[PDB]
Amino acid sequence: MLIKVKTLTGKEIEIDIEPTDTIDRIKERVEEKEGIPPVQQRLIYAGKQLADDKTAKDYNIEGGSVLHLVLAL
Ligand SMILES: [Zn+2]
Ligand SMILES: [Zn+2]
Repeated sequence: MLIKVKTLTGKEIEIDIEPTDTIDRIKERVEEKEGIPPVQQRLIYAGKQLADDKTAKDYNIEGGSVLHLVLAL
């Protein structure tokens, strides 16, 4: 399922993920496309920061969902 990750500079990154990916795996797919290290990414969805060890499925993320990226390190 394809999701959008919006940054503070207004960039909108399309990332195709698996519903079974952990949020840390999502950060890694973000790193493969854009080069931003996973350790510096805070991803927000449903008004809260997502935990690395939970799955997209755990947050009920769906096709077309928009996550927000804040840089943090
Ligand atoms: Zn997909
Ligand atoms: Zn927004």
